[PDB]
Amino acid sequence: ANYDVLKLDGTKSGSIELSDAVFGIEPNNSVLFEAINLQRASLRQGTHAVKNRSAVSGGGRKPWKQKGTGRARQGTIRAPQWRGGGIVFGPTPRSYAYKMPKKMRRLALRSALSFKAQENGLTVVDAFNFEAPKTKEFKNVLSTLEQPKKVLVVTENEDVNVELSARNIPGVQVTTAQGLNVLDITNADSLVITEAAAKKVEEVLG
Amino acid sequence: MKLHELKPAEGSRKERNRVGRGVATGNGKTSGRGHKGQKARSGGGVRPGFEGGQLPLFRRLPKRGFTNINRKEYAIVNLDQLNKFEDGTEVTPALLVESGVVKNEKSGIKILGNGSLDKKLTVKAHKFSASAAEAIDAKGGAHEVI
Amino acid sequence: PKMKTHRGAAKRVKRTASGQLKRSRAFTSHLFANKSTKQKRQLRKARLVSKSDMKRVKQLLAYKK
Amino acid sequence: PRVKGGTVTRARRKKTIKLAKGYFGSKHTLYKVAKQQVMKSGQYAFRDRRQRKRDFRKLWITRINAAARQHEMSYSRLMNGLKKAGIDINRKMLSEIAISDEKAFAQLVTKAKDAL
RNA sequence: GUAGCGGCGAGCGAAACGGGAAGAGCCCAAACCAACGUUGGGGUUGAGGACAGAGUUACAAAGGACGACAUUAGACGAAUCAUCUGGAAAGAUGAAUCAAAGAAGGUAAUAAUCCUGUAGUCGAAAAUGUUGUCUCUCUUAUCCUGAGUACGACGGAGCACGUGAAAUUCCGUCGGAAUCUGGGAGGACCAUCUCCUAAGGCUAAAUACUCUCUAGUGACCGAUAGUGAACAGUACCGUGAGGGAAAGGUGAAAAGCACCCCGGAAGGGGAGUGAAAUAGAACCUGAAACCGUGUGCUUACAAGUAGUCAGAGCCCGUUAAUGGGUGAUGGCGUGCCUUUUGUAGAAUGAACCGGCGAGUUACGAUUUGAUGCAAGGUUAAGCAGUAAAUGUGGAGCCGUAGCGAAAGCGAGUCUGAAUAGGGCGUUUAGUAUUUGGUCGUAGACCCGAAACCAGGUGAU
RNA sequence: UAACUUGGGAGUCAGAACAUGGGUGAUAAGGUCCGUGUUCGAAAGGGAAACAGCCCAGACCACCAGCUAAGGUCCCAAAAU
RNA sequence: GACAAUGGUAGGAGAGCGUUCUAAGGGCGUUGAAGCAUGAUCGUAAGGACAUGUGGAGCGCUUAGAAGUGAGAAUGCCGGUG
Ligand SMILES: [K+]
Ligand SMILES: [K+]
Ligand SMILES: [Mg+2]
Ligand SMILES: [Mg+2]
Ligand SMILES: [Mg+2]
Ligand SMILES: [Mg+2]
Ligand SMILES: [Mg+2]
Ligand SMILES: [Mg+2]
Ligand SMILES: [Mg+2]
Ligand SMILES: [Mg+2]
Ligand SMILES: [Mg+2]
Ligand SMILES: [Mg+2]
Ligand SMILES: [Mg+2]
Ligand SMILES: [Mg+2]
Ligand SMILES: [Mg+2]
Ligand SMILES: [Mg+2]
Ligand SMILES: [Mg+2]
Ligand SMILES: [Mg+2]
Ligand SMILES: [Mg+2]
Ligand SMILES: [Mg+2]
Ligand SMILES: [Mg+2]
Ligand SMILES: [Mg+2]
Ligand SMILES: [Mg+2]
Ligand SMILES: [Mg+2]
Ligand SMILES: [Mg+2]
Ligand SMILES: [Mg+2]
Ligand SMILES: [Mg+2]
Ligand SMILES: [Mg+2]
Ligand SMILES: [Mg+2]
Ligand SMILES: [Mg+2]
Ligand SMILES: [Mg+2]
Ligand SMILES: [Mg+2]
Ligand SMILES: [Mg+2]
Ligand SMILES: [Mg+2]
Ligand SMILES: [Mg+2]
Ligand SMILES: [Mg+2]
Ligand SMILES: [Mg+2]
Ligand SMILES: [Mg+2]
Ligand SMILES: [Mg+2]
Ligand SMILES: [Mg+2]
Ligand SMILES: [Mg+2]
Ligand SMILES: [Mg+2]
Ligand SMILES: [Mg+2]
Ligand SMILES: [Mg+2]
Ligand SMILES: [Mg+2]
Ligand SMILES: [Mg+2]
Ligand SMILES: [Mg+2]
Ligand SMILES: [Mg+2]
Ligand SMILES: [Mg+2]
Repeated sequence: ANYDVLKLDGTKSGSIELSDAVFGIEPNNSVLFEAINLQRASLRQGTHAVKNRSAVSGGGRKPWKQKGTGRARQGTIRAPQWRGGGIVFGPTPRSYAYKMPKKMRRLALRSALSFKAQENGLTVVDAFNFEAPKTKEFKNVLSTLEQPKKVLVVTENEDVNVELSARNIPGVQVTTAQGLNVLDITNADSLVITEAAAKKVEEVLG
Repeated sequence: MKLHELKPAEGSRKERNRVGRGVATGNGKTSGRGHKGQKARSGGGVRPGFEGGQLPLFRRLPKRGFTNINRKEYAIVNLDQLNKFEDGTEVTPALLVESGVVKNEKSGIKILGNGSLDKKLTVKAHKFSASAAEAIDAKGGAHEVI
Repeated sequence: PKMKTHRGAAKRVKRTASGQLKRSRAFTSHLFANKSTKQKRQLRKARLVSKSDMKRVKQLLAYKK
Repeated sequence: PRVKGGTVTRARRKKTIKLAKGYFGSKHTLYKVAKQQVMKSGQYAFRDRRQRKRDFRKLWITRINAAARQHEMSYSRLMNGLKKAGIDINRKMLSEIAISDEKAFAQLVTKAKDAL
C-alpha cells in the first residue's frame, strides 16, 4: 500500500500510495503462466517449410513397369521413401499466436506487478533528470539505488534520454507505463518506476 | 513466478498420443485401426450418415414445413428481470439495452410474465403478454405498447 | 473451412430444448387404404430421432439449433 | 526443427550386440540375428529358472533313494517314515547328510523305520 | 454454412443491412446559336437543358526558373593491460576503461576496449526519381435528353439458383415499342405506391502477384538434409519432345616432407615442417558390415534354430562385485515379421551393415480437463504498437424461454370442440481462451495400379 | 458382488476342435448347418511319445524349500520290481 | 500393518524414458567439448553415470515450451561390403 519514494542518490524523498488492487493482489500463477506462454508464442516466426512429393522437382514418370522386373513397385523417384524424395507432412508456415480474454490479460499484468511488489522487488524513484544520454551516469544511478543485474525501468511516457542512457547495460531494460508486459516484468528481478509512471499504472490497471 | 520455474496449472495439459511408434505404446503397427477393411485405409471410411447402402434415415423420413420469410422474433424480458430497476422508473427499449438486460433488440421487445415484479414501473415496450401486462398494472405501475 | 450442414436433414428435423431432434413419420405419403384408421391417426404424431441414429448423424446437424 | 537420427540407434543396437557376446558367428556380430537370439535367451532363462528347482529336487531324490537302498529301504518308505516320525528335514539337507555324515543318516533311517 | 439451389441425392451456396480500409468525380450525343451536312459555341439531367480558380492521376495540354528531399560511390567514429596454461588467449586470475557503441563477423581456443564494424554524425562532380513555391497557360414542357434499342418468341448461357411460380443479365435467329401525360425496377404477373432515368465514354485509392533490387528476419535445413544444383540443367540417357545425377571439410599458417636409403616407377623407411603427419592431399572425426595377422581357452565317435540352466578343468584379475574368459559333460529347446481357425512351416518378407523412410497441419464440430468472468460471457475486421505483448474497436456471436409447419402465443405452447388427454417445455448457468480425445473439409498414416483426359514429340 | 443410466474412445461382422441335442450327407468326412457347454483364438506351465482346440491347471518377480492335480512309480526317466 | 489383485491379441486408460530446437536460471570445456571405442557400473523398463583411450571445440543440468522425436521387416530408396 505505502511505498517509499527515493531520489537518484538514494535519499528517501517521500511516500506514495499504490492501489492494492494493482500491486497488492495475490498473483494468479495459472493465468500468469498462460500469459507468459501466450507472449512467447506470439514472438514466434513460423517461417518453416519443406517440399512434399508434389513440390519436389521432376518425378513425373513411372520409374519402371508395374510388373515383371523383379523390383518393388514404384510410381515416382520423388516418393518419400526415395532418397531426395518429398517430405511427408513436416513443417508448413503458420502463426503460433493465440488470444486470451482481456480480463485474463489484466489479471496477468496485476499478478506480475504484485509478485514484484511482494518479495521487495519494487522501487519508486522521484524522477529521472537525464537531459543528455550518459550510460556511465545511469549505471552510477543504478549502483546507488543498489539494484540487481536485471532491472526493468518504467517511465510514464517514452523518455528518450533515459532509454538511450540505459539501453547498452546488459540486463537493464526500459519500458513505458503502457508498454508493461508479463515477459518483461517476470524476467526482471527489480522494477524501478517513477512516481508518475506508478500513478498511471494504478489508473489504467485499476 | 520466475521464467526458470514456470508451472502450468494442475491438470491443464496432457501429452498428445503418438501412434505407430512401437508395440509397447499399445498403438504401434496398426496404430489403433485394427486389421484391414475400408476403415484401415488412409482416407478410408464412409461419409457420416451413410448406412452401407440401407436407405439413410434422412431419406426415409419426410420433409416438413416451411420457413416464413417475414418471421418476427422479439427480445423477451421477464418481470424478474424488471426487478432490477427502482420504483417510479420509466422503462424503454433504450433503457433496457443501456442497463444490459437486452443485448439484441431483434424485431422488438416483448415483456413476459415469468417471475415476480415487486416494483412499480412505467414499462414502454413493443409487446406484452397478458400476464405481464396484468402484473405490471396490478403492482401499481403502467404499461404502454410503443 | 466451415463444416457444412446436411440440408435434407435440416429440412426434416427440428431441435428441442434439451437437444433432441423432433422428426416426422414415414409411411405418411400415400397408400392410405392399405393402413388402418388407428395406424394413420398415430402416424400423424411426431417422434424423436433415436439415440443410436443420433450417434450416427449428430455432426450433420451441429449448426442446426 | 528437424531431428536427425543421431546416435541413439547405434547405442541401442550396440547394447544388443554386447549382450550377444560369445554367440556363434553372425549371432555375436549382426544386430538383427543378435536381437533374435537375445530374446530367445531371455525366454529360455525365465523357463529354466523355473525348471532348475525341479531339476535339483529330482537330483536330491535320486541320491536319497540310493542311500535308502543302502539301508535296505525305498525312498517312498523312508519319506513316509520320516513324515510319521515328524522329521521335517527337506530333501536337499537329507541328500547332503547322506553324502557327508553317513552315521547321522543311519540314525535318521532308524527313526523312520521305528515310526513305521 | 443462414436464405436458397439440388437424381431436394452427392453436394452447391449467396446478398442486402451493420462494422471497417479507401474515398472523387466528370466528359460527350441532342434541343438551340454563327461560319463554311462539317465545323466551332450550347449542354450534361430525376427532372435537367435549349427556349422564355483549375490543371497535366479522369475532369484540356505543353513547357520553364528555383528550392528541398531520396537513390546510385563513400568518411569519421569511444574504451585493456598484466600473469597462468598453452603452438597460439579472446579462456582462468588480477587490476582498469568506454558505452546514443554489450548488433555481428574476423583474429593461432570463447574479445564491448586487436581488426572490420556497431550507436551516432557527416558526405555527391554526375545521372535518375519524389515533392514544393514562382512562373505557365485553361478559365472566371414549346423543343431535346443515346432505336433495329428496350422488349417478345424459340434455342442456349451467366446469375448460389439444375426452367423452375424464375424476377435480374448476356448471345444467335426472327419479330419489334414509347417519347416527361414518357421509360425502367422493387423475384411470375396486375394495380397502387416507392425508388430510379437504359440503350455514349473517362476516372486515381483502399485490392492481387514476386523472376527482381535494396535492407533485414526465423524455437527453418545443415551435405542421403536444404534448391535438381553449397563443387548443374552440367555429366549421362533419348531420333526428339524430354529425363536427369554423383560430387563440401589438410593445416593457424603451405610452413605441402630439403636430404639419405630400397625401388624402372608406384610405394615405402628414415630425416625434417608442424601442437599434432594413423593432419601427407583418396588429407577433420573415422561407426558397422566385410577382409586380415597374432593367440588365452577349446575342438577330429559326432546328429545340431546354435541358446539357456547345471557344471568340472584351464587361463586371467575388475567400476571389487557371493569377479572376468573359455568350456569337457548333463537337462530343456523347431528364428523373426506378416497373415491366419490354425504357420517350425514346404505361406509372405528380409544377403549383410549404415543412413533415409508412415496419423501431420489449417479451418470448422463435438467432448473432456484447466483458467477468467458470470445473467451474463466475448469481440471480428480495422486503427496504434517493435512482424510483439498490449491498448482501442460491441459490428457480430453464444446465453438469459419455449412451443408451433406457420400466423402467433408465451412458462407455457402445439394438437384438439375440450375447462380432457397427450408431445415438447418451465420448475437457472452460461460464456471466452486453451491442453487432450474424436469427427468433417482438405491427398489427410505411407508406398503401389491397370487406366482416363489435355497439350506436345516421333515415318533415320 | 455386481447391476443399471448418461457421456468420451474403440475393435469385431473368415472362426476352430472337443463333448452333447438335432438337420443335411451315407447313424461318410479333420464335411456342412443350427442349439448347449468348454478350450483354442488372445494361455504359458504339467500330462496325452511328438501333437492350437483333449485331461490337469490360469505364469507380478526371486529361491539349490514344502504339499498336491491330471498322469504315474523295471531301465531310458522322478516315484512301488 | 493386514487383506486383496497383477497370462493376454484387436482395443481403451494411465505413467514415464530418450532425441533436436527455444526461454529463463545455473554450469562444464585446450588442465581437452561433442562424437567414437572399451569396461567386471547403476535404475522396475524405455535408459542414466563413471573411468580409460581416441578426438580437437563445443556441450551438459533444472524448469517450462515446441516438434521433420525413436525402424528390423514396406520383392522399401541410396551407399558400402559380402
Ligand atoms: K455541334
Ligand atoms: K429463354
Ligand atoms: Mg510432382
Ligand atoms: Mg493392444
Ligand atoms: Mg512390427
Ligand atoms: Mg496389415
Ligand atoms: Mg478381415
Ligand atoms: Mg476393421
Ligand atoms: Mg491414398
Ligand atoms: Mg539441426
Ligand atoms: Mg534412422
Ligand atoms: Mg514346483
Ligand atoms: Mg574502434
Ligand atoms: Mg426488365
Ligand atoms: Mg438515357
Ligand atoms: Mg557428413
Ligand atoms: Mg543435395
Ligand atoms: Mg529437398
Ligand atoms: Mg588419429
Ligand atoms: Mg580421416
Ligand atoms: Mg573326441
Ligand atoms: Mg561309437
Ligand atoms: Mg533336446
Ligand atoms: Mg487357410
Ligand atoms: Mg526349410
Ligand atoms: Mg501374400
Ligand atoms: Mg525372399
Ligand atoms: Mg536395412
Ligand atoms: Mg485421420
Ligand atoms: Mg485433431
Ligand atoms: Mg465413429
Ligand atoms: Mg469343420
Ligand atoms: Mg462330424
Ligand atoms: Mg457349437
Ligand atoms: Mg485373429
Ligand atoms: Mg497350453
Ligand atoms: Mg478365457
Ligand atoms: Mg497321439
Ligand atoms: Mg512334452
Ligand atoms: Mg499355444
Ligand atoms: Mg508328496
Ligand atoms: Mg528312477
Ligand atoms: Mg496370474
Ligand atoms: Mg497384464
Ligand atoms: Mg490411448
Ligand atoms: Mg507419456
Ligand atoms: Mg522425456
Ligand atoms: Mg521421423
Ligand atoms: Mg529393408
